[PDB]
Amino acid sequence: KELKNIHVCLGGLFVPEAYITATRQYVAQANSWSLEELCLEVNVTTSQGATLDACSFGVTGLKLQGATCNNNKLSLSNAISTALPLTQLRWVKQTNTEKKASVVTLPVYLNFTRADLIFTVDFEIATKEDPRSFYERGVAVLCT
Amino acid sequence: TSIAIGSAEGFNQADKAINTAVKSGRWVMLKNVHLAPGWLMQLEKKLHSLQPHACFRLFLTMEINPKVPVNLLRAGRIFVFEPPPGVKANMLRTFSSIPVSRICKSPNERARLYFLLAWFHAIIQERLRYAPLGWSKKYEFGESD
Amino acid sequence: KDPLFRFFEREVKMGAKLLQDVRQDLADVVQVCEGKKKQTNYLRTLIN
Amino acid sequence: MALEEFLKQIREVWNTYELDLVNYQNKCRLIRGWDDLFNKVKEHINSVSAMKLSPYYKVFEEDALSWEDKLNRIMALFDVWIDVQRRWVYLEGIFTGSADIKHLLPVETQRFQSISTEFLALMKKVSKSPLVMDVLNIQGVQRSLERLADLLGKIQKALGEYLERERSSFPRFYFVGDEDLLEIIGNSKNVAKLQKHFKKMFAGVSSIILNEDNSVVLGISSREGEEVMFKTPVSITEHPKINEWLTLVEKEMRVTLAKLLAESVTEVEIFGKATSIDPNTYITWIDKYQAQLVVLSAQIAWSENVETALSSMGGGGDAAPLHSVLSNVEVTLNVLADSVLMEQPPLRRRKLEHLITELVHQRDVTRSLIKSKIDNAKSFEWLSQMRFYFDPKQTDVLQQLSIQMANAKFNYGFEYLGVQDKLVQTPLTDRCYLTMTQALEARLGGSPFGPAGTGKTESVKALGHQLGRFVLVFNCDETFDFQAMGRIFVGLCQVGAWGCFDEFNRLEERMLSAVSQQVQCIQEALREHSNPNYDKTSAPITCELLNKQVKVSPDMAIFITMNPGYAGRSNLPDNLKKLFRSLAMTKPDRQLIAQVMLYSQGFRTAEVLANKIVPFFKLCDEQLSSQSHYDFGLRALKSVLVSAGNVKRERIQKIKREKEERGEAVDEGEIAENLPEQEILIQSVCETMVPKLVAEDIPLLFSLLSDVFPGVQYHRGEMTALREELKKVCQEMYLTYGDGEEVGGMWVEKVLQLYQITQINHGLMMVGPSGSGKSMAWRVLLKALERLEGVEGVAHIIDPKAISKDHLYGTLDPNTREWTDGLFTHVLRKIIDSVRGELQKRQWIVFDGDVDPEWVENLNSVLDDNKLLTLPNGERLSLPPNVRIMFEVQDLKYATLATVSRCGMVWFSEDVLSTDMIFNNFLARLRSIPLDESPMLQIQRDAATIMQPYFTSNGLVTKALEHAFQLEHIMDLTRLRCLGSLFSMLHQACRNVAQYNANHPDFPMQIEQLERYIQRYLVYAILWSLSGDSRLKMRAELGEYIRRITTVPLPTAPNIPIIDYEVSISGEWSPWQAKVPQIEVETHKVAAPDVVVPTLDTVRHEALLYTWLAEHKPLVLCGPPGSGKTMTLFSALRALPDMEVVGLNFSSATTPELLLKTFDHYCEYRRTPNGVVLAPVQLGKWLVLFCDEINLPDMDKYGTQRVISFIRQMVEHGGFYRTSDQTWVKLERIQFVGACNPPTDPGRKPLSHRFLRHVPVVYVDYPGPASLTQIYGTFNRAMLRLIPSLRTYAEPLTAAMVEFYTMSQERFTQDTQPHYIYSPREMTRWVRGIFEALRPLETLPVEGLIRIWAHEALRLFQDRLVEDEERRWTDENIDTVALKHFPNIDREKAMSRPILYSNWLSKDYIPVDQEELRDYVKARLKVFYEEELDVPLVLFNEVLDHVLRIDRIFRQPQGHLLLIGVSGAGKTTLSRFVAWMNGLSVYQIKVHRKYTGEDFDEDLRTVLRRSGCKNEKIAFIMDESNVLDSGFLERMNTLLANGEVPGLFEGDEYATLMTQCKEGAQKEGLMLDSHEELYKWFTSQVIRNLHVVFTMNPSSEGLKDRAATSPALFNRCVLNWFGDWS
Ligand SMILES: Nc1ncnc2c1ncn2[C@@H]1O[C@H](COP(=O)(O)OP(=O)(O)OP(=O)(O)O)[C@@H](O)[C@H]1O
Ligand SMILES: Nc1ncnc2c1ncn2[C@@H]1O[C@H](COP(=O)(O)OP(=O)(O)O)[C@@H](O)[C@H]1O
Ligand SMILES: Nc1ncnc2c1ncn2[C@@H]1O[C@H](COP(=O)(O)OP(=O)(O)O)[C@@H](O)[C@H]1O
Ligand SMILES: [Mg+2]
Ligand SMILES: [Mg+2]
Repeated sequence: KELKNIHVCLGGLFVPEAYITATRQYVAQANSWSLEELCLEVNVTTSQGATLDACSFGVTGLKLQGATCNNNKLSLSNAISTALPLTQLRWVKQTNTEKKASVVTLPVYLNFTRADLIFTVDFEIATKEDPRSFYERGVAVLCT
Repeated sequence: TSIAIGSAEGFNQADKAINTAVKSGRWVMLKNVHLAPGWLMQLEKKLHSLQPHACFRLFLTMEINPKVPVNLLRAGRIFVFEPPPGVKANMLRTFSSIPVSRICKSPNERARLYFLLAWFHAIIQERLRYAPLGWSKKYEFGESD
Repeated sequence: KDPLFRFFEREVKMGAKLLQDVRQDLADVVQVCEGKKKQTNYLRTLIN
Repeated sequence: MALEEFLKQIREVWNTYELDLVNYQNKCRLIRGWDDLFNKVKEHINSVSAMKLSPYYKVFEEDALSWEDKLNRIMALFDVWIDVQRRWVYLEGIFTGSADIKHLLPVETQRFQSISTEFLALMKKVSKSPLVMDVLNIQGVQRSLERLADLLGKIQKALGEYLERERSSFPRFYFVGDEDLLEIIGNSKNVAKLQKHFKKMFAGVSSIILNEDNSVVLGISSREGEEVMFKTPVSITEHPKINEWLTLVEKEMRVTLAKLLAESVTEVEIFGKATSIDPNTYITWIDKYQAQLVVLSAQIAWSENVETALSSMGGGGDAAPLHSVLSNVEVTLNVLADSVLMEQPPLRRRKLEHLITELVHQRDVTRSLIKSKIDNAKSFEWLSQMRFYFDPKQTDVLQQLSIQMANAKFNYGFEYLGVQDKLVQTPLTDRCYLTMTQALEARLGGSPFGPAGTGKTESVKALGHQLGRFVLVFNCDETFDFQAMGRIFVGLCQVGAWGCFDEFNRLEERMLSAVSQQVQCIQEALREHSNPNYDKTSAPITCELLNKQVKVSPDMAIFITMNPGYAGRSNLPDNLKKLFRSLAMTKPDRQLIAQVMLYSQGFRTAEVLANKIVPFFKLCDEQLSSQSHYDFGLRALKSVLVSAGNVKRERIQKIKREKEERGEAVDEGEIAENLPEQEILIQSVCETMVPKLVAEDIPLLFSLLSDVFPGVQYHRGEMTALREELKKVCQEMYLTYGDGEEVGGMWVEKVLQLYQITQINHGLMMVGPSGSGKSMAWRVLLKALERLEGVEGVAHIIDPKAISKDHLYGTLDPNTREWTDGLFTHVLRKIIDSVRGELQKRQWIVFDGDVDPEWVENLNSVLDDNKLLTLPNGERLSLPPNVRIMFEVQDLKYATLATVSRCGMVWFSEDVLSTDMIFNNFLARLRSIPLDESPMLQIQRDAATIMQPYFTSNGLVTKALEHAFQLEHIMDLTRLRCLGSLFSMLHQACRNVAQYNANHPDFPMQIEQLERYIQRYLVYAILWSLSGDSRLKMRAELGEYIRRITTVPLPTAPNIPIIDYEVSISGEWSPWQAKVPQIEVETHKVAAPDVVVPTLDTVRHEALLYTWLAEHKPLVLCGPPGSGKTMTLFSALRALPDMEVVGLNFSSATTPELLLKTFDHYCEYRRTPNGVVLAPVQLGKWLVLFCDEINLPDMDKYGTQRVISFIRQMVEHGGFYRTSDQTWVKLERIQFVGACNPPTDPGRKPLSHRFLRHVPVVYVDYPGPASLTQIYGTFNRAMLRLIPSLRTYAEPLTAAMVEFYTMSQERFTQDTQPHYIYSPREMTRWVRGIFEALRPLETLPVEGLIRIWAHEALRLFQDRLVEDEERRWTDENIDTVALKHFPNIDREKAMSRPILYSNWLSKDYIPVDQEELRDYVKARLKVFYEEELDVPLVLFNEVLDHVLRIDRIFRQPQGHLLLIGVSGAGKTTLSRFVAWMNGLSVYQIKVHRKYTGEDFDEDLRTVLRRSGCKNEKIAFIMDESNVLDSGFLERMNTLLANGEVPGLFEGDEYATLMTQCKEGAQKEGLMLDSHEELYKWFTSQVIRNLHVVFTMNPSSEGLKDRAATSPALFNRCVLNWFGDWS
């Protein structure tokens, strides 16, 4: 039971993608859902150690490149990197409600080389910022 | 006469082309000469003891390989071809390479289309200098594109 | 049955095996540098 | 009385059986009925062999031998006659049909006319007496056949230029091999023999259709049986020439398809624009027209319907008739889906699946058009799609159809494609179609790139098939040079065919650059063909290819498929890359592929299943452990989906069968509704993915299956009838069979899994560690399938790494451009030809060896969907459906993903074959197979009964095996190496009992004595088999563990280890020290090369080697150099009089050629009815190949040693392959023994675990200080008997020798310098040096003996030292050691500063003064100037020392010198000066710019002839600069050690050498006549007459490099470090 409620550094894992699949398997088995029906949603909380629900998993060490996360809203920044305090990975059913027109799919690369892609995160933008501007400025998420 | 170096008969065509051109005065270009460094040393020796035609020119295409003979580099004139330093230099190279007649055709809107193409090509090529941020890998966005 | 235990156990297995190999290799390097054991082909590569 | 009856049947059959003759064009009567003749001989040979089994065979033994001989002669005679007659048939047609061959090839025609007349002469002789026995007794009929076969072959290879001219007439002949083309031209009259060659010239034409006369070509047919009837049949009588009527057939092919398409388009227009479609009418139209035309008509109808709808929508605000188009597509799709759900003929079913696949794409496109609101036909959303336009008003039928995509305009080539597996039109495929069509319009090439299994070459073929083009796939490798690629382009230019060069980057970078020139000019010719100003009535478009003007067809295209980042591939030049448009095909749209295929196969839940199986593979990829043999890409999904359709069909056919048996109910709807489609998908997944899974990954995948497919379980259907077949086969092969959880249950499951992969994949791979049961699994299955199905199983086992890649696939001659088949190509071609019915047998080509991309990617097209072996000469070999390509490997660490994804993997973990299964196999064979060839069997059965309790699970042997793995050994431990050594030793124990029974005929062994001997020997064998390759301390550690756990009686010595005891034949433990006496060596035999002082180590190792050698078991001695491995082996071989030993010295450049040359000299190949047998020339003697440096041969970048792979195949399989004719050669009476330094030593590579499985290893360590005192104290005692006064000093002399040797061995090691190796060999030379000095002297005081002792120490331990402080240490410690062991002596008299000994100033070897020596050398140097070399020298002290060191070596047999020092130091000048004084003749090789390996061989033969035949002493001085190639050192390495080179003298050189050797032996008065005796005398003379001086610079890295390239330089040559002048 404690293995579910530990905060895991994705960069330090030997195979980070197996953890994401393993958390996906646990949620489906517990909720009697099919594996393919599960979808991943991202929630960044400043207070590390916050309580995780039945389907939320906390991953730490993630670094945000070229953007700052505030109230789960991404904003373009002039800094090279921005540390994410605690990323809560939640597995939910697919509701196919289309995009919100302010949602950008950020790649989550293992490292700064941007060679191996672990998964993708669907963050939402704040204010009047352009989702194209995020694409042009190379905004991404780094595990380590 | 253009010859690609790398085949046994390719050296024969290179020798025949050079022997004829030094008298007729034509141009001979040999590409990928860096793949035959041993034959390059013989080529440099042959060129040193030679009295070619005034209009004869020999072009050697290589890839800045560290195995290119030093004596060949000293004997010949070196021109280094690389990505242009910036957007302004990138667009100047594009506009110079394209013939003036091609840009100026019957539709007067063709010129602006070429300018946008030149600007677009310059932007993506300059983004390659920043490998992780500009792209995800060093793509080969070159003249062929 | 728990998928998380399956993953975490596997990570420990690779980690422990790599930890033992690295520590044993470093201990051998100390022995060679101390003049207490003979240098082998693999130790020459590792030390180099 | 049955034996008479069998002989009566054989006699009557052969007295009446007549050769069946058929008239051949009124020229002769050819033999017909080949299969019946061969089967009769085969069944009669087997019957005679079965007759030999009966105990009453002896009375009829003689007569059966005659029948056995005659049957062998009959088989041998007609095994060649079938090839001679066949070659004559098509050679006669070429030399008679064409009236022009007599001029171009006049001499070749003359040879054939002479050969034909002789062949026709033999026709009448056979026709007169058609009886087989009569034609068998014809005088020299066999030898006449061998010459006729040889002569006919000579003409066949002499027609290459004629065939090249013939290929120009019909350009499709460029893709037909030389032999097949000769058959095509020669057998033009026999059109029926041409049906097997149409598949190589046409995309889908497998055979042509002819009338009863076989003179008019009515049409063509495909492999699946689909037939196209020509509108105007082609008459062969009107066009007799083969190329003339073949061109008409090809032309009529396109016209007929064009006319049939127009009729098909007219019919399908009714189905289009129709709200309701009658299924009966639609099915009739589908069955009426060909598969490619049915799909094409649907595309034309849909595109016209969409274009019409868009034209109506051209008003902008009008309605949307596109809904009507979408409605018609969906109505048509529903009819197709309904038809598939019910049973259809196989050809109609494939047509329906093709229609569903395209109409799904049409439905998707129409939905996209409706969604995006396109109202204009010029909109790019419609223009970017592929559109088909038909013009019935066009006069030319070939131009009626136009295919347009974006701005690219194409015409249908109307090539008959037969039935091809259509791909799912995914968005990635649309991107591929758009990009390649843009390249075609720009006249550039296509370059799809990406990882393995992304559907790149299939997409290119699909696009080519979409345009009706002939697409040829070429699997490119480094052998595709400029000429091969250019000739391929020439064929593609003239034919008008697409070239898909997959793995194009595997060419060399220089080859890729050179090829770019040919691609550039082809594109330029294509570009100028597109100019509208060009008129087809003008001159045709031509391009310069291979110095010729080649016409370029407009339909040509070049496509290259590449994997950029994979291993074994090169980097393309930039100028080549600009000629191709590249597309990144990385992520295939696999979700749509699964959905469409399952929908077309009849699955009702295709959308649900696709949404479940596609994520499942992704989850498996991201969850399962990373293994080298894991692939869950599109190919793994493709195999599962294909299996799902097959499993559903067999289940539907199954369910129908109970229903008709149980009652009368055949309803397709009810069966389809109550069909567990989700169970079917899991069955395909389990049958394809589970076998590759490792033990830990099976629960993960099963958990994934349960979560992806909840509530669905899979029960593996029991393959019952196969299991009893496996059980019977396992019983006959002494294997263990088990069911489920029983013993051997896992192994049987692996065999069943392996059987399932055979039914699914044509390419298999068996991955698993050594000794996991891989070989036994496929061997048992192959034999069991033969019993179960009645189909004969033939296996071709090939070691791909034991031979070069040229010998595996074949080579193209650089000059004559003639193709020579390789090992794999010859085997595959023989099966394809099916001359002896190889197509009716189950053919399994097993690759037992390492896999690397250099050789395995040549099989990429073979293991792909192409199933085709493409060769650089343009020839392609289709893989027969009965042929399986199997790989038996231990790992896939070096294989790329291109080949892993291409095979079905079965994983054999080491736990599959448990230890008790191996114990059962050993015990079963012991109780059944006698060791002698029964009293011997009874001994084995009694011994097996005694050993039964110990050979059980958790028993003594198992516990000892487990403990031995914890101890470390000199080499990596494997289970079978210990078990294999243990089993061989136990066999010797049984032979020991048999010998005792023979030695005591009256009183044989009883049960009580046998138990004592066997139980004690088992412990003795266990200790020496598990700890044989370990140090002495861990030999006792294993003995201590055994003592703790065993109950067998053991020696009661409180401290003596069990390893020091042996088992007497009486069944009692006896110490090994009882067999070690204090011998007294003869004075003249002091430290002789063959004298062995017996110690504890020597007696134990000799007995151990005798046990392994007597069983002819390969073995390896491991230890530090000079330990005694060669000494121990030869001593043990002296106890075996029937074994001759041949020494081979391995080096870094050692190849199997070294073994082959030894086989040529010492063995002979002989033809036997069972095949080729390689046996030693001497009868009754076993040849022992002693390889001294097995671990030095270089291991390539893929972790394989070719010579080690050669031996491993040649030890495990008992033979090798002769690359001269691709035949299997089986060894006989040939044994192998290896020696090596520890693998941790520099330059030593660890041996393969597969090789080490069959080869036990014994560790021979350096003798200890106690042993060294015993060995050399005996030598000193014998040597000092020359001078009785000095006999008292023998004990201190040995102590001083041992101490200084020990101190030097510790002070100087290989860490400082590579050559700082000190061994008992230095001690042996130390004893010889003193003995040789003491021998001439009648008397000598103690001081003189110590001076000799010090002088030898200086020459042995200080000459090789580099630094001056090392030499100073040796000088000081020599004084201290001598002063300690020898007190109260005159130190100044014995330890005078210059210790110099010479025989120049006196008769004997006595100390010399420096000034007297300097005067003598100066006087000799003066004379040396006028005589030999007029180069003045300055004499200093170091030169005087050096000339003495050179002189001492020149006075010794096989005395080779290695002088190391800076250039100009006088090394060569001193060597020449000393050789002149010693009478040697100085020889130096005159190297120059053009000096090559052949020149070095000529020089070596000159030296050996002078020094071996003429008895001339020669000082062969060679410099490191003279080494111009690695072969120079390889020849020198063999000459330095053995004194001979195996392959130096061959052919006329060998014959001339024997002539000279006979004269030389006569001049010596020796009675030598045989070649073997003469060569032995020649080798002995070379050893004692040739001295080799090697001079090299004192480099650091070069010195270490020479230690591995030429090991004999540091083991046979005395090293003198001249260095620089101090
Ligand atoms: N089912 C079985 N029952 C009993 N003994 C077996 C069985 N299968 C294999 N063996 C024995 O175990 C050993 C394994 O040999 P095998 O050729 O099957 O192994 P392998 O995995 O192919 O080895 P390698 O990697 O050397 O090719 C042999 O001595 C063989 O006789
Ligand atoms: N018991 C022994 N009796 C006599 N000589 C021995 C004995 N043990 C070792 N030696 C000496 O050790 C040397 C072994 O060298 P060798 O067998 O050629 O080494 P390797 O087998 O490694 O090539 C021999 O020269 C031999 O004189
Ligand atoms: N002791 C010496 N006194 C004078 N000259 C010497 C002496 N030793 C070598 N030389 C010179 O070295 C030259 C020959 O060099 P050589 O012995 O062939 O070189 P290496 O030792 O590399 O084989 C001669 O010309 C000779 O003059
Ligand atoms: Mg391919
Ligand atoms: Mg095997």
